[PDB]
Amino acid sequence: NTRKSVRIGPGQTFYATGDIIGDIKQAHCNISEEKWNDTLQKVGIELQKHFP
Amino acid sequence: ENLWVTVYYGVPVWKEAKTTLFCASDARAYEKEVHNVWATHACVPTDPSPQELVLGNVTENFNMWKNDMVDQMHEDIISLWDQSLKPCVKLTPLCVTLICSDAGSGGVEEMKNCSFNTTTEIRDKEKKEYALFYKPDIVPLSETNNTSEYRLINCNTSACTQACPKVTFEPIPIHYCAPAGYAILKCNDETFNGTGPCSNVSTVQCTHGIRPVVSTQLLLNGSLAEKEIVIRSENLTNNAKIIIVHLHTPVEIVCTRPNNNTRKSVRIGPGQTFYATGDIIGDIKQAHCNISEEKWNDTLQKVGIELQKHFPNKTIKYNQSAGGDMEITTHSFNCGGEFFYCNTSNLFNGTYNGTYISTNSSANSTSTITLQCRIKQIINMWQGVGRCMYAPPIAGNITCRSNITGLLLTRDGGTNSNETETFRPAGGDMRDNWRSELYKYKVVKIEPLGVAPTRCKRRV
Amino acid sequence: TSACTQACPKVTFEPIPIHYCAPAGYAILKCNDETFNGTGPCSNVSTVQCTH
Amino acid sequence: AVGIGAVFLGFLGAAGSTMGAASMTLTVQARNLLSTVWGIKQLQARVLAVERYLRDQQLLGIWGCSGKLICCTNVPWNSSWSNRNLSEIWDNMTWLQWDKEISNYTQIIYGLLEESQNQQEKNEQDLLALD
Amino acid sequence: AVGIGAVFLGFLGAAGSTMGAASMTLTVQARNLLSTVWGIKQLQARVLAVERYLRDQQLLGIWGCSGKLICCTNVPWNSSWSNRNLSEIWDNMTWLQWDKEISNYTQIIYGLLEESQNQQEKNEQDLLALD
Amino acid sequence: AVGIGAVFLGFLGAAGSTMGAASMTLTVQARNLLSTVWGIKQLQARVLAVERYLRDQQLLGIWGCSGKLICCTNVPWNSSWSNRNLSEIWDNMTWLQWDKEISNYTQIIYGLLEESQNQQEKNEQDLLALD
Ligand SMILES: *[C@@H]1O[C@H](CO)[C@@H](O[C@@H]2O[C@H](CO)[C@@H](O[C@@H]3O[C@H](CO[C@H]4O[C@H](CO)[C@@H](O)[C@H](O)[C@@H]4O)[C@@H](O)[C@H](O[C@H]4O[C@H](CO)[C@@H](O)[C@H](O)[C@@H]4O)[C@@H]3O)[C@H](O)[C@H]2NC(C)=O)[C@H](O)[C@H]1NC(C)=O
Ligand SMILES: *[C@@H]1O[C@H](CO)[C@@H](O[C@@H]2O[C@H](CO)[C@@H](O)[C@H](O)[C@H]2NC(C)=O)[C@H](O)[C@H]1NC(C)=O
Ligand SMILES: *[C@@H]1O[C@H](CO)[C@@H](O)[C@H](O)[C@H]1NC(C)=O
Ligand SMILES: *[C@@H]1O[C@H](CO)[C@@H](O)[C@H](O)[C@H]1NC(C)=O
Ligand SMILES: *[C@@H]1O[C@H](CO)[C@@H](O)[C@H](O)[C@H]1NC(C)=O
Ligand SMILES: *[C@@H]1O[C@H](CO)[C@@H](O)[C@H](O)[C@H]1NC(C)=O
Ligand SMILES: *[C@@H]1O[C@H](CO)[C@@H](O)[C@H](O)[C@H]1NC(C)=O
Ligand SMILES: *[C@@H]1O[C@H](CO)[C@@H](O)[C@H](O)[C@H]1NC(C)=O
Ligand SMILES: *[C@@H]1O[C@H](CO)[C@@H](O)[C@H](O)[C@H]1NC(C)=O
Ligand SMILES: *[C@@H]1O[C@H](CO)[C@@H](O)[C@H](O)[C@H]1NC(C)=O
Ligand SMILES: *[C@@H]1O[C@H](CO)[C@@H](O)[C@H](O)[C@H]1NC(C)=O
Ligand SMILES: *[C@@H]1O[C@H](CO)[C@@H](O)[C@H](O)[C@H]1NC(C)=O
Ligand SMILES: *[C@@H]1O[C@H](CO)[C@@H](O)[C@H](O)[C@H]1NC(C)=O
Ligand SMILES: *[C@@H]1O[C@H](CO)[C@@H](O)[C@H](O)[C@H]1NC(C)=O
Repeated sequence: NTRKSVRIGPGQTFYATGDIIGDIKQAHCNISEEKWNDTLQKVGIELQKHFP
Repeated sequence: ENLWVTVYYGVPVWKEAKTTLFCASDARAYEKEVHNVWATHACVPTDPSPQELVLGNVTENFNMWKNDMVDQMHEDIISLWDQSLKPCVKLTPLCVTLICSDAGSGGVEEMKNCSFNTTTEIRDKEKKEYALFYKPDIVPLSETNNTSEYRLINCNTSACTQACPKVTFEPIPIHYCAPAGYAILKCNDETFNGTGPCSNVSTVQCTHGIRPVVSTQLLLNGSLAEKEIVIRSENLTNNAKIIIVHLHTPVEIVCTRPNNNTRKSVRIGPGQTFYATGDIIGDIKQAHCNISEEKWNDTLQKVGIELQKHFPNKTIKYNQSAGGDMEITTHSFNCGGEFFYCNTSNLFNGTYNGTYISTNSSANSTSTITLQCRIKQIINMWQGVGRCMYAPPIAGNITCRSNITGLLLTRDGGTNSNETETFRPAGGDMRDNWRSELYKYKVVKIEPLGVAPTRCKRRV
Repeated sequence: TSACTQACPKVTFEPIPIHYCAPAGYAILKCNDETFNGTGPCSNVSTVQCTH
Repeated sequence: AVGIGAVFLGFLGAAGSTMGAASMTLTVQARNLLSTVWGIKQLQARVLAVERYLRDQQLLGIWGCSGKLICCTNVPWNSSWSNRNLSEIWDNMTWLQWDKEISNYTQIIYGLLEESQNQQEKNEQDLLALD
Repeated sequence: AVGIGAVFLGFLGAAGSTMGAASMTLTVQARNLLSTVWGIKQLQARVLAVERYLRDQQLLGIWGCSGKLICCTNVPWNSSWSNRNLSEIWDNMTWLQWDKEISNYTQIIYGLLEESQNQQEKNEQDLLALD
Repeated sequence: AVGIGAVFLGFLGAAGSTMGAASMTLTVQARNLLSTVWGIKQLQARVLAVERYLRDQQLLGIWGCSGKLICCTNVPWNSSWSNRNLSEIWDNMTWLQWDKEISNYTQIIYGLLEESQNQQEKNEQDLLALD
């Protein structure tokens, strides 16, 4: 929800979190499976040069 | 018979440039203590022989409204005002509620009493104190119709910083020298309207005495014109450009005050002390500014006959400013250390119709014009600097024996088929003041190299 | 009257000796008369770049 | 026209006279190229003056004109830069109009002078190595 | 190194060539040697750049070799510093490894140049006093 | 004067002596001028040092005798500045009281030297363009 303006002192207001409207879900990040898998495979085949 | 390139070093040519300029002040302001106004600790002492040279065939193109010196002076004065308020008392603990009543049994009616609860030097204990605050500095802090709870106007936007009562706001004149390799030209023409060619360009290594006064209307102490009224403006077609009038003869102005008792020392925190107004011994009278009547009348008539050149068959009228807060529509200035905000409804109440009216009376000079002034203490001049300076009060009566040199009019938006164009006063930013003063000068860059062909072939 | 700033317990007040040196283009005149009372002419004037 | 009376011209004093009387006045105009919020505006100006004077002195000293004022080079003057007479240039103008008509054609001139200076130094080294 | 035309490369763009062909690329490439707390750091950088340039100019001016780029003197070159042929030096060698091979024997050369200039100035004063 | 030999001090050791031992000492004197709250003074000393050195070299370079340490010039010596004999000047006094006697007329002498140098270079350009 909107930052809630809480005024403290002369003109030194700070903005804290107000409510949460709607349902509450979880923050997350999304990476594809195939691209990450063959990227790690390519990192493996270029790290295989330094280790016999 | 052939031509060869020949290099000359010391060629007098110019390009336009922007640079950083000096400060030069007179030697009498250095013999006192440190931190008097701004110039004791900073500016170089100028030599008492300014060398001015007149150039023979030189014609140059000046531009008053396209200048870097005005912007540089504005930035320097903003930085100086922000620097001078750094080691001063920050009155944060004065945000408490003020219990205010009337000043007495039919007493002042302009200054409230406003006794408050303050912090002493020991943060465990508190002591009851009092002052006398002005009416424009107090707002009625109340969620209901309560006439006893008040607060200051400054504890709502951003703090304060009380001005240190050992520096003075006296406008000492400052010169602007140019760096080495740079020159400052100066147009000595008489009919110079601000923009256009000049036929008498001169050489000045460091400009004349510029007094940095602060005023909204009615430009105070400064350089006059030379032979007639000169009117400076940018376009004279749109009604958003501040037309500047440069007077030829000054008109005397004097302003006064009643007698405060003393500044009251109230201690807050570990060693900080803000000074506030104590009693007002004697009677309670008004602060007013006095202008002579006949001199203002024929000065305004001469401005009319010089402004009728640009408008051929139209009458000239004047009225008040176009509404708003007291910091814009009133003639405001600062001398004696106490700020004034004076009404100007009697000065600009008149008209001109193209027919001259003589004033052949020398014994009628007793008649004059009085202006009802108001005095503030919390000061909000310049936006973006921390404009909450608290001006401390001063003990005795004050007098303002001053001098006027200009006006800042503004044309009103005319209606259809009108012949009664009215001119209203207007204030605005300080670039109008410092461009009315710095209209002559222009900074250039010297390029000494230069090639030219001749018959000189270098011997091998 | 004022407010203290407590001296932070890592600096020392030991008087380390310093030499005052003139810039390049200036010289410091030093008088080597043993009976010099402070004011008056000297006779064994020596020129040194920096003080003792 | 060496007699000006009081010799105080200050970068500008002969900026209106003709070029014949403006080549006699180079010394008084070349003499003056060197000589807290306001404690730093004084100190930046000295540094920029020293920078500009050093740049001008280096650029003069690249193509052989070490300390001379009226110095002469052996770069042939192209006719596609002026297309005017010699006496018309030296009599009917001052330096300001010439700077206005030369300002597009300066970098080619500077490159030609520096190339001719390199050729002169190489030929001088070869001539001194001949002996 | 003369058909470049548009010279904007500095000393950066000509190294690695032979020093016979790298001695004609000096003029604009040496013209490129000059062109709160951040302001003090920048102004210190400007001051040290000016001081370095004037130290180089003073070093050229001490041993009578100022105002010239290719500037050759009469100090006898000791064979122990190089011990190699001139044709190899000026045809099959660059400036970088010459600087690597000469950096241990610079102060003796500088002192010899200063002494030779002092002797030449004494001879010049003697020739002035003779006439 | 010149027979000191081991000269690492320099400075102003010939002060208070005869001009005959103070004019021929310049061949061996040479020059040694450029031989937080304490970081703002290093900068100011460095700027005033480089400004003084550049001012001295510019004043030596306007009247066209750069890097010579003795300049014979053909400005005629007016009798109103000395009114006296040459031999007692060169064999009786020191430089300090001579500076005290001559400091009222330094600017006129400097202007005469600048005018004579400009006349010399204009005559040199004319004579070298006759051919
Ligand atoms: C436009 O131009 C006018 C004309 O110059 C200016 O008006 C002057 O304003 C200044 C201050 O702004 C006035 O100076 C003050 O004068 C007071 C009265 O002076 C009389 O009394 C003293 C003895 O006390 C006599 O020596 C003097 O000759 C007068 O007879 C003084 O009391 C003031 O003193 C204050 O300052 C000093 C030093 O800073 C302190 O030591 C004091 O404690 C005190 O704080 C001050 O000197 C001056 O008198 C005005 N001139 C005239 C002719 O009246 C305008 O300011 C100027 N600008 C504007 C915007 O209008
Ligand atoms: C403002 O109010 C204060 C407090 O009521 C007044 O101070 C009092 O003055 C009387 C004299 O009339 C004293 O007897 C009291 O002791 C004072 N009270 C204090 C010091 O707390 C003050 O006079 C009022 N202001 C004016 C201008 O009258
Ligand atoms: C200040 O005065 C007294 C003493 O501390 C106290 O009782 C009172 O509540 C305070 N506040 C006001 C507004 O008077
Ligand atoms: C107090 O500040 C707010 C903005 O923060 C403003 O809207 C309001 O008008 C101010 N109060 C007064 C009395 O001006
Ligand atoms: C130019 O201005 C100067 C200022 O003193 C004046 O003396 C001179 O006469 C003016 N020039 C002309 C042509 O009037
Ligand atoms: C401002 O001046 C220009 C130039 O004369 C003109 O073209 C323009 O119309 C003017 N502006 C207005 C609003 O008339
Ligand atoms: C001045 O402005 C006011 C504001 O509306 C207007 O009523 C009046 O007619 C104008 N002119 C005069 C002469 O007062
Ligand atoms: C000025 O005076 C006029 C009439 O005297 C009055 O109507 C007006 O309210 C006053 N104040 C302002 C700010 O105009
Ligand atoms: C303006 O002038 C007229 C005529 O002198 C006068 O009647 C009037 O009272 C003045 N003041 C105002 C506010 O109109
Ligand atoms: C007001 O102060 C001035 C000082 O300039 C003084 O001359 C005048 O007498 C004072 N007024 C009264 C009523 O004393
Ligand atoms: C204002 O005019 C008066 C009248 O001549 C004069 O005495 C005074 O010096 C002028 N003010 C200034 C600041 O020059
Ligand atoms: C002058 O000082 C030097 C410094 O070592 C000393 O050797 C000499 O004896 C002194 N002369 C007199 C007369 O004191
Ligand atoms: C200005 O022009 C006139 C007209 O040719 C000329 O006689 C005069 O010498 C010029 N001024 C200067 C200072 O050269
Ligand atoms: C006094 O000065 C003269 C220079 O004329 C010098 O030869 C002599 O040695 C000096 N006296 C002493 C005691 O050093």
